[PDB]
Amino acid sequence: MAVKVEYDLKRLRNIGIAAHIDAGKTTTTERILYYTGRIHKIGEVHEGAATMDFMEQERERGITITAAVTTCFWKDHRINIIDTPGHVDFTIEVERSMRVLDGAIVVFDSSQGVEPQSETVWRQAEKYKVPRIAFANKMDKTGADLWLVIRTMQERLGARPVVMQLPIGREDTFSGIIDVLRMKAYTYGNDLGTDIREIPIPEEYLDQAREYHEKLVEVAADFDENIMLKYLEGEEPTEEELVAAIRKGTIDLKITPVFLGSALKNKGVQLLLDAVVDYLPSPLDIPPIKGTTPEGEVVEIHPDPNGPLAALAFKIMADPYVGRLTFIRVYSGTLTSGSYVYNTTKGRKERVARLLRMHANHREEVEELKAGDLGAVVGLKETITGDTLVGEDAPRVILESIEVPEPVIDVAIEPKTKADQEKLSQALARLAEEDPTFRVSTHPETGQTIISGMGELHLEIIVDRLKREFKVDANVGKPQVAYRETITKPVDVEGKFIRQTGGRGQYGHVKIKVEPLPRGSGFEFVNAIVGGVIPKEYIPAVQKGIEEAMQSGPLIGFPVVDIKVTLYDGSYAEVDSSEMAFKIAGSMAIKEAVQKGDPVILEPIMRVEVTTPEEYMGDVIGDLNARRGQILGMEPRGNAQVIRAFVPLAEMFGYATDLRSKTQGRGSFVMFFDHYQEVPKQVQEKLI
Repeated sequence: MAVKVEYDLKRLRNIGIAAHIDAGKTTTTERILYYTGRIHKIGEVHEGAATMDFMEQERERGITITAAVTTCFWKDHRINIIDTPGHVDFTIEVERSMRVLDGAIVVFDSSQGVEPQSETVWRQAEKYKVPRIAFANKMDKTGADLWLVIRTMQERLGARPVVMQLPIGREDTFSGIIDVLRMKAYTYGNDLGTDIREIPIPEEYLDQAREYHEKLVEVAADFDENIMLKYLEGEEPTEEELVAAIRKGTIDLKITPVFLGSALKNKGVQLLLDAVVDYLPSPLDIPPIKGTTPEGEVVEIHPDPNGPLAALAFKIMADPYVGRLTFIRVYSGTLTSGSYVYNTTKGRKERVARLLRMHANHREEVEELKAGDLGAVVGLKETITGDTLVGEDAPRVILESIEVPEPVIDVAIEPKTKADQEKLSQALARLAEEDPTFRVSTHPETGQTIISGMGELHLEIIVDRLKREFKVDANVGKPQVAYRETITKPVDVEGKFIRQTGGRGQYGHVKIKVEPLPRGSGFEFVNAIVGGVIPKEYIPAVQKGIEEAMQSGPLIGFPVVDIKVTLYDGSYAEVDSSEMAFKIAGSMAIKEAVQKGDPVILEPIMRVEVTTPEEYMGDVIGDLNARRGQILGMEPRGNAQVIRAFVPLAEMFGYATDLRSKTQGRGSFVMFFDHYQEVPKQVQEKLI
């Protein structure tokens, strides 16, 4: 539609943002919305629920978060800010977004470049197959070298930037834009110097431009055989042919545009918005597509709001103004205001008062929400994230199959006055819905939490969250190891218990041989007996006394596993003997035999296979030996070299920053616990 009900979505521009600053997204976004919408409110600097600790990091390294939805109009071209604000750690919503969006957009202040985190956002952009651009804004601000960013693209992805412009001046001197294919420039006036005068290209950029009209016809021939065939023929194709090809090519992600300039003093900006429309599409410029039913039919999701509804619920806040804003994305179908609207994976209609699209710090109210669209509901004052919704009219599609952040920094946690535990299970209950950047698990002995999460940065963001919202006090324990205890040498003992209680004497005597035994036996009892002496009558108790002194091991008192017990001798006489006496007598016997049979505690032993360069072996080898590594071989993976090793759990627990530092030369790694092995003995003895 070219009528509103659909048209805001039918001209929409799904952009997914990574940015640095100075220009960047957050430094730029409000007054550049002033330069075409003549208003605007962003709200990311700096927003809770967490961030006032790691706000400075957020800005450089992804960009600032909380601005995610925006609609604005250039000449009925609805020009849009859409999800993925900046986060590189929190990438459930990035995975959701790359399947949704069309433009993955890197913003610079022109002296910035491609970071680790930029590389990560390209891999995520890659995974769900988006077109992308870069724009070097603030070319009139120092350090501004376009060609390293071109160079780095050529280098880093091995691949094709495409030069969209030449500038006139650079870092310290920018003042005009050269179109390199139409071979002409435009210069930009004042403080508000969107004042354009179409000047020539000066000689100094003519040749790179000419190469580039040539490269831009070249590039155009790459998406339309008529332009190649005319190029081939001896025509050079014409602008319009090229304009039509570039759209084809861009939506097929066959290019990566690199732009420059400086929108800072308004310069040219309104006219640029027309190139957005030209080469990128709407989310309604795709058809009905498939998700699979609960009975296993592939099933039509409709990019066509007229069709079957399909929705994901992704973001819950509580509010004073509605009480509760519940943010939802519709994938297909039309959800209308003033109604009760359907959740399939709950099974119910809940009551919509108003339908809104929620921006950073503010609402805009709407009649309806459609196939590809997002917004916030008024009404529904308990409805939750993480259900899958399809309509009353729909087949029951799959919309969601996204992969989650995953850990590399482990923390055991303990609240301390128990009042901080009280407002901790509240704080944990909140963080548990909200945070896919950790993994939680319960030591249930204590009832304590052992978190693993998603990086130093993730743990910073937690910390950040803690200082703001939680108001909780806690002692964070170590990343820590599990045990077993065991005998190593066999030793041969006796147990006696002869004392009076209950009128008469109580008398237990047993003679055991206690041995090391292989695993998954647990206990093993051999009765050399042949009844009497250490008699059969008293055995289940006499075995019971061993069974309970297995549970306390003889080092720090952790369970002692797999030992072979041969019961051979003893004595008894009932008027003075008892089976419990015999139990206690058996109980006594063992502790000494296992102790003199040289016991040890066992710590969980990991097997690790690590992809590295092979002379990066001499980078890694001192860390690996400190980390107690024992090489099992060196095997290439992909292309690059996987060193195998066996490692006891306890030394790895610092790593995560150094970890992104260790993930070199087509880097990767796997890890599993395999078996227990013994804890360094001198240290071991200290724990007791």
